[PDB]
Amino acid sequence: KFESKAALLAARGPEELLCFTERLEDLVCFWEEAASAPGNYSFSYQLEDEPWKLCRLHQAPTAGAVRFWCSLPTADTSSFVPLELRVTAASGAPRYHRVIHINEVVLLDAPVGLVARLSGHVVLRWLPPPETPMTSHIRYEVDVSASVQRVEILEGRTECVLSNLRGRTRYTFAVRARMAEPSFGGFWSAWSEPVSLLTPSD
Amino acid sequence: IQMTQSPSSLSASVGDRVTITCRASQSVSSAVAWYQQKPGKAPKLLIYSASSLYSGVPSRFSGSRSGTDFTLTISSLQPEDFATYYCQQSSYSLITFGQGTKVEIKRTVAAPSVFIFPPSDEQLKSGTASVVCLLNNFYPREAKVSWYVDNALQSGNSQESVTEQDSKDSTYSLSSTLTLSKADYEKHKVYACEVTQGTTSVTKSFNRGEC
Amino acid sequence: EVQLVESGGGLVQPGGSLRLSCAASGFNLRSYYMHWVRQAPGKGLEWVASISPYYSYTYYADSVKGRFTISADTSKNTAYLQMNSLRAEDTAVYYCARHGYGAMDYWGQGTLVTVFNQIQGPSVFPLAPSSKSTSGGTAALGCLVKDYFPGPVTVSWNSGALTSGVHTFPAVLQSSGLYSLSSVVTVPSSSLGTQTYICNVNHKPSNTKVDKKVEPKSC
Ligand code: NA
Repeated sequence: KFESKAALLAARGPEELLCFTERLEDLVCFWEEAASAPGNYSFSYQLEDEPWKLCRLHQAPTAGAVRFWCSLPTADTSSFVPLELRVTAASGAPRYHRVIHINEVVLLDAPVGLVARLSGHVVLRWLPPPETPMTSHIRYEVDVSASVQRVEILEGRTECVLSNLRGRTRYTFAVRARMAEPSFGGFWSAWSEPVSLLTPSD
Repeated sequence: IQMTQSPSSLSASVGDRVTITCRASQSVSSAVAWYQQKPGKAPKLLIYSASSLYSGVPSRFSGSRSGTDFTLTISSLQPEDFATYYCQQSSYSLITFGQGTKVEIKRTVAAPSVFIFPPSDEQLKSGTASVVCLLNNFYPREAKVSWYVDNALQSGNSQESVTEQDSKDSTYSLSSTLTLSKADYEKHKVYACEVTQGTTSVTKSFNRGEC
Repeated sequence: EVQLVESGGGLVQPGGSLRLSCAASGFNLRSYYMHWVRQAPGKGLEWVASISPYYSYTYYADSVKGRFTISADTSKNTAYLQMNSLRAEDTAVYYCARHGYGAMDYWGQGTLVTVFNQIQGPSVFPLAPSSKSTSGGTAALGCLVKDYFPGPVTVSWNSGALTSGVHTFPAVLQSSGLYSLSSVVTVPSSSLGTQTYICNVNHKPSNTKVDKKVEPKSC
């Protein structure tokens, strides 16, 4: 389930060090480059005022883009803790310099279990992204396509009544997921698998 | 990357809520910190990551971010809070501080005792004559001090110096030293120091020779 | 456990050289970012330089580049700032800090760099009180420390015995290029004929120490 989540992100630009956590007990930071030279870089990070440490940088191709990443161990991926991050060239010029609270960089799985059913308005219902805790804190957003109306939902909801719909039109639905709380932020998940439904006579 | 603090100084009373703002210019990360500095002591860290309270900093201190405006707020001022405050930003290689904010005490107005000191005869033998005006233990600091030599207004030959707030009276003291040559001093009679503060002018003076 | 101690500051003629030291106890220095920050007298904070852990990557401020060089001796657990081609404007208190929480958490006490051209001792004149035009509830006398350079002069009264109601003003640079300050004290008018009042001015750079008796202005 990894590659996609990264590929999703890297469209967030090369000026920011892309970083996310999967179960708040991990951290992965990556950045893509070009393949013409590879380059020598030093990933240094500090947690609080503990001594700075170094992170082993690994290389990989994507096709012909090359991606450098580095994983952070579970003990020093506590939440609510300012964790600094520093990618530096062997020349010494800093390439990124970030401050992430690890609680703030979550990337959730796609929600599963989406169904729809109707005379009146339509009831969508679905399941929170599987094998992710804190299911009572998820944010979801749906997308009524036919042409693109997005209905926004908030903490802990797994259904919706699609008021103000149409008739004699094919409709497609989907729901994404993200953590949303005062101490919970991150990027939107990938869209759930879509469910289709044809409206009644009008 | 230019960090611009406002205000540079403000006066508040004990128990007041006071908010200091720090304006960033370039795309500024949320690596902003807030510092306290009291006279002669090193800077003391208060807030980091723009909102997190450093261990041991009282709950009154808070940080918030509103885009390019970073604010430090003290919920209810206590006497140990009146100091100078700095915001700090780290970007990629560069670290900049704000121009600094001095928090001073609002106190009930007290008008100064005004004293005028004629130059000592010792210094008159040196060809320069310093005439000294003292404004002792007053508030607010904003005050007008004017020099009159034989009733003729002096301009550009005096300098002022002001203490910081007294730990007991929370007042100020001011000096205005009028520097003029012996030859100029010996050809005039009445030296007058006029302290004006609000609606009130108080002029202390001496006559050269009267002991 | 963490303590930062600095040394090597002092007086220096323009263009001369100083090496500042910052001795760190309570943590390993190779595993931390170290910063030099200076505070001009009565001015704000100004970042000067940085050094990175494990690679000793130096980063400087454009107002310090070329003339200053930041360095570290891992074995001595000490970080050094060498300042060459010193300028009059470099006169300041220089601190060394430690990176923590995204900022500088542990600061040294600071060391003072004074860039002087010519050292001049101070002259002290009496701010005599009146034995006739006194009353004013209490009376006020002082000392005028004039025409000294560089800073600082320190004033005390009665060798430390007199402290309350003493106001030793901040220095002002006269147009002459030298500094000048005043120390005033308020005292009971009844004591003017019984208590002797001595201001003690110390100006270390000229190694001068003056004990003046401010005495009522009689005739
Ligand atoms: Na008036």
